[PDB]
Amino acid sequence: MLQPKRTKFRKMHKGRNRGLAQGTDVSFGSFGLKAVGRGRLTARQIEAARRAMTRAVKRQGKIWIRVFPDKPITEKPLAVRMGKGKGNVEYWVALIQPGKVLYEMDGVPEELAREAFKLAAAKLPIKTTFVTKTVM
Amino acid sequence: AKKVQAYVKLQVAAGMANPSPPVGPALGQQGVNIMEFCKAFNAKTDSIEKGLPIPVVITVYADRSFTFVTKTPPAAVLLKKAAGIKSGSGKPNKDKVGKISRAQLQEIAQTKAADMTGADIEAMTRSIEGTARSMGLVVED
Amino acid sequence: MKVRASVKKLCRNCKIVKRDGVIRVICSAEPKHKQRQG
Amino acid sequence: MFTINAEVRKEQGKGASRRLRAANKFPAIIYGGKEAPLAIELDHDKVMNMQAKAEFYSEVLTIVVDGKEIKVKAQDVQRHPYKPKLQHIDFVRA
RNA sequence: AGCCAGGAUGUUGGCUUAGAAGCAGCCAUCAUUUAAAGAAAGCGUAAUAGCUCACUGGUCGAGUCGGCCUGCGCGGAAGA
Ligand SMILES: [Mg+2]
Ligand SMILES: [Mg+2]
Ligand SMILES: [Mg+2]
Ligand SMILES: [Mg+2]
Ligand SMILES: [Zn+2]
Repeated sequence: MLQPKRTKFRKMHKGRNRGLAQGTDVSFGSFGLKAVGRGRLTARQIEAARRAMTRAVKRQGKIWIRVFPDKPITEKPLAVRMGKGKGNVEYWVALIQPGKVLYEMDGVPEELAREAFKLAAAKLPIKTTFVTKTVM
Repeated sequence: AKKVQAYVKLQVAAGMANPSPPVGPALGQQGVNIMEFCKAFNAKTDSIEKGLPIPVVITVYADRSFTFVTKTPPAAVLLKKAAGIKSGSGKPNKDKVGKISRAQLQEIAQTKAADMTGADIEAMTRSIEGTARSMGLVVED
Repeated sequence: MKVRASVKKLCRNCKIVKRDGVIRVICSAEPKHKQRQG
Repeated sequence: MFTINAEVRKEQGKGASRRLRAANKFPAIIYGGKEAPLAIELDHDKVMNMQAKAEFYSEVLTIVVDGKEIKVKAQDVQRHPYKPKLQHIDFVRA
């Protein structure tokens, strides 16, 4: 699973996920899986999908992962009042705006890259679409 | 040459007629005999050799036994003694295993006056060239 | 028959049909393929 | 050989360009040379399919604004964030 | 689209094969008769297989196929 190896601070303000996505072009492979919606991907999420696609293609071609967690999420357990301090980090997410390319890949037939991305997509909380490399 | 009316093929080698170990019970059942599998067997087996496998017709109508004129020994049979290994596969493609040559198996399958495809006889040359490449040997053509 | 949100062709003998307001899968080859409620 | 038709833009800025795209035309621009740049407006579908052919980005295309013919090369696109469509184009008058 | 034909030859394919003859096996995926036909599509036998398919002739006689941008709908939908 992904997460910072280390960070300047344990916890972050909740923040908001407004805006459109930077990193919108298949810029490392031939095909990409792009975010069409807004939301959070969790490490397990990213990984569940990563597996899905990696196995679809077998030990073939290459893969990149453009998004990376770095956003720590805390929770309060049950039977606890409000307050008395910010909760305990339990996992990491990456904030996803629409447009984000999520995973790229090459070294495989388009059709396969599609199948593979279709599969990983099913593991994802947000809508996605198949994209392709472009001149310019 | 009309339709479906008796014919099979489950043997081992012409140098042991009728075998019970490999084919056994299933060589005489439908107007076909496990005993008579030798009379028309050696109607010209030994007349040539007992060191080559050959399957054959059956042809039946309800008659006592069965009439089945024969033809060729395959071309995979003539790669054990006359063109390399006796196993065959080896490690079919991890390494080239064994090797052959264009001259080897030319005449061995050009003799085929009872089987083959290619009015051009150079054609059914390469139309036997593969029953050696089925084990992925090596091209010394 | 199998009933559920996503219903799909499974064989080449599968067919999709709508009867009343209801998506159904109909397979001429395999009863296990018969679906409803798509 | 690639031929793109284009009106010039009777107005500019965000409101107008949005209104353009809402209407299935998108805005673009031409510059380079000693002439002033030209606020252009292209029809979406037509320019789209054109740019699908790679030749579009390498070849010298010819834009056509009221009768006159401008010789250009595609310089930059701004594509939609996730849809098969163009939001803007830079053309280099060359 | 439909209906008539064919779907062959190295080759029953050599094959860590007890038996496989396409078939979980085994690796390759080459080769000839052709209009075309896969060491491979199939329910699948003790192994044959019997029987439809990917493919290509005939028939028929004008449209047909499915991705893109989009409007409105449909299923997904169980409570006192
Ligand atoms: Mg009813
Ligand atoms: Mg405004
Ligand atoms: Mg037709
Ligand atoms: Mg609905
Ligand atoms: Zn079915």
